[PDB]
Amino acid sequence: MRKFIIVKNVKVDGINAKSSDITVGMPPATTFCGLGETMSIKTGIVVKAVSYGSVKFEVRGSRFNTSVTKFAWQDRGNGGKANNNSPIQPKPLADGVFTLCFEVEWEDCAEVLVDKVTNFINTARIAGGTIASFNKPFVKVAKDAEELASVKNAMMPCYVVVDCGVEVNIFEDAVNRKLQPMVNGYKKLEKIVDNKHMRDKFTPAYLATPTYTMIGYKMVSNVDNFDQALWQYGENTKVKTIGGIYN
Amino acid sequence: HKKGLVEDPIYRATKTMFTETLQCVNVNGGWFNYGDNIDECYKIDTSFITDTYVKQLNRYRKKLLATKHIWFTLGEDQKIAILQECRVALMLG
DNA sequence: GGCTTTCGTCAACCCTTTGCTTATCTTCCCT
DNA sequence: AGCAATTTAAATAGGGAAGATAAGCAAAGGGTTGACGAAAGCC
RNA sequence: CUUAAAGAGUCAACCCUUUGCUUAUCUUCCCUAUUUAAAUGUUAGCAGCCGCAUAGGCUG
Repeated sequence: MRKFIIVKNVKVDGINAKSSDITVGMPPATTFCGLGETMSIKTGIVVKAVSYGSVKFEVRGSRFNTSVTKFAWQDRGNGGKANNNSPIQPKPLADGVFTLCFEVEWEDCAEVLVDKVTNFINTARIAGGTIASFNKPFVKVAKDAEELASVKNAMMPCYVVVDCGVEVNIFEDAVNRKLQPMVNGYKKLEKIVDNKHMRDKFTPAYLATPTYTMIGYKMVSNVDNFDQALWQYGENTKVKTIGGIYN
Repeated sequence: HKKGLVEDPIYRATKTMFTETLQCVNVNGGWFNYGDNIDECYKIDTSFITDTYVKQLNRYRKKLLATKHIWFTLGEDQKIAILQECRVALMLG
């Protein structure tokens, strides 16, 4: 027995489009799983999965180059060079209207759940982008599978993410089978021995290289199983769909 | 006259027990029609205090008092069916 | 003893010019 | 002061012409976006 | 606590000019629109004269 809260038409601008070194565009499912665990921390409603779809999404720039951001002189000790233009590190920006659907388990009324999600989203930040606007979130429940599809079709219109898996690698199949690659998680390289320059000193830290899976965009109504669009934190330091690989 | 209606999806998802569902039955489930004359709707006179009404209320309340010890020994299924019978007899009367 | 400023150091490309998908709809039935 | 009738049938076919051309210029710019290493005054 | 955290792309403009889409065409034959029927619904609310009446009565 499943419960969901849907925030439709989440207009967000200033999204850090740099998903990884080789992916620029839509934020991956690690971003929205991070947003889900962020509310698990601030609001206390513990979130299993998030199904996110893109209503609108434009990467700022041309069709072959992204619009770089005019950097500001914010480091310490480079005064004197501040009159000249700051050097640009690559961070593409994008705008996106999203539709989010969080699997939550809740025991109180739907009004306080909607208010808690609204108070989170008013202080949230989708992929480094300020949430410009969002409709009032609404609670829908998936008692059975037809009710699961009711929740699924309540995200209309949006293009959700379905996992199609890795055959050999990322570049090969992106040309061959023409699917989109995105960060489904990370791979740990080395333990980090210096916790002085970090957010926490006690949380263990690892250098990571983003693993990618290959995904497709399908409209939420054309997705047969809603579990193939709900991304959640898998126990391989990755994220994964509940329904597995989309067929 | 009519049963309360619960619009809440989480409440419809989770509520199972007798009181634990009944605590979710609010005034907004059909009773609260429009709500602009609430203060006149809750200023009340007490002209019921008569002979036969008070003795009837006392004898029935003490009847309940004497029998409610078997009510807690019932199961959920019993409570639901017994209260359905009580509601049916109440609309009948 | 670092420390913060400014000047000197080291380079060298082969490019290409839209789709990705493509939207949540009535038979029985008796009141 | 509303009443205005019903069915029945609506054409078969033959044609939609080719021949010509569809300019040549000249433009299409760069201006900022550099981090380590190394002298070198300075607390 | 989401490759989290952060960032002003600004400016400027002469698309010019030129032009022959002309030419000739048989649309054409054919043929039954036929037959009915109450306009009813009171189908009219008038003309004088008795009067102060545009109140009320009478006359045919």
